[PDB]
Amino acid sequence: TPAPVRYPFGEAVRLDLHPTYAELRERRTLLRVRVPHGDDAWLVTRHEDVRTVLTDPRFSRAAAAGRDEARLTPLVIRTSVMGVDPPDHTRLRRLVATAFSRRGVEHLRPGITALVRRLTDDMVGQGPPVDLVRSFVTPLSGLVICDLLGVPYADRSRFRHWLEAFFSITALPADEVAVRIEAMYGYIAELVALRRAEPTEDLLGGLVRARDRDGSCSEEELVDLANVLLLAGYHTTASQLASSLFVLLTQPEHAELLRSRPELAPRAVEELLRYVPLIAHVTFARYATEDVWLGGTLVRAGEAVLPAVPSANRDAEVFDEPDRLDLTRRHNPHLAFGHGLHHCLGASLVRVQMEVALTMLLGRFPDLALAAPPDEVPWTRGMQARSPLRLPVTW
Ligand code: HEM
Ligand SMILES: CN[C@H](C(=O)N[C@H](CO)Cc1csc2ccccc12)C(C)C
Repeated sequence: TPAPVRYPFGEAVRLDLHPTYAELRERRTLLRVRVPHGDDAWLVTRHEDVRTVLTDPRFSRAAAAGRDEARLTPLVIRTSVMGVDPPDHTRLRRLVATAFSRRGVEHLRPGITALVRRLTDDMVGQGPPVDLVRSFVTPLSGLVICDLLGVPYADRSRFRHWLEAFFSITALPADEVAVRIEAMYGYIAELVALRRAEPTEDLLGGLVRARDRDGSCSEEELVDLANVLLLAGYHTTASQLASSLFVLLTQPEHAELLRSRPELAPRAVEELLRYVPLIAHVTFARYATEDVWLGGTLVRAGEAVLPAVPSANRDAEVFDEPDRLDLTRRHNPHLAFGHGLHHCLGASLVRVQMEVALTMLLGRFPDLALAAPPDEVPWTRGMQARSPLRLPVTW
């Protein structure tokens, strides 16, 4: 076992990838690394190999609960269906799958479309400049998940505070991170209480009923599913949307090609998920439950692998000219939503939310450009997902 390399390679800056990722794919070897917290790990950079760590049966995500899990975050996160294996993974996903399928999300399309129109109504009337994050990205992603889940979006001034603590690598101290985590779990319980006495028609009303009526999940399990879907919908989705809007505003002909022929939106959304390296560095660690040889390494039983999914999204044996954004790319087998068993549940909700939002922003604002130099756009740091802090625009 080699001397561990400090991981992450450094602060992930803007939408840039550190050069070591490209070196590692070509070497075809895993990098023994020492991460800021938890066990030592093997970094996985190749697409062909990150697929294996993300979904192979010999790689466990539940067995990471019995370890000081290799991570960037100070405290280990209860990750709901993300931190479990079958059978519990099947049992937990079965309760939210149909509402997050392609069909169920298509039923949501008029509301997202109607909301995007109401948000773009707001910008049209107010005039430039607009911070697209405050006035478009956050309300659309925030109102969408709050409505589907049943969270009052009108309490966001309260859970946005706790929400960020779940993305923190270095931005928050350990005690503020744990304090925020408990506060969010308490408020989520405040929401589940209301569904016992006052059932609701939303994702939240339906899953408490499965707990009380079917015993399909535990109370901690119920709170876990509710928490990760608010984290994912309210923040992870907005980060990808603000990042994708930043990409299109700084490479404006790609914005102009999508605008002039808008029927490229499904590929353009897929390409935007592939090209933007949303993950600051790696996704959740897996631990081998037996020996798996990959990346020139015999990963032994109990050893951690860290999936560098954005590096796998630039893999040249898989995507041609992968460092160049191609909104017209037809076959786009990227891993921005994961791969296999833990493939992103809100995969379709992001697609419908992204394709509807980019198209109308372009359709309604054809002259839209950044109001500050692309380097002057502030970005989040010490967080698990990349996003601009603001997106000042003009049109
Ligand atoms: C652009 C926005 C998003 C991106 C890029 C994204 C990305 C991902 C990725 C990469 C994974 C797999 C992690 C792994 O395999 O280790 C995943 C799984 C998951 N996603 Fe997302 N996500 C986004 C938004 C959402 C939304 C809106 C929801 C639901 C409201 C959601 C819910 C989930 C859940 C529950 C899992 C765990 C699924 C499982 O464990 O089987 N995500 N997501
Ligand atoms: C796998 N999804 C990640 C995510 O949304 N991560 C967010 C912060 O890391 C929200 C989150 C915390 S636990 C958990 C469990 C399942 C889904 C989300 C979360 C992506 C950044 C790759």
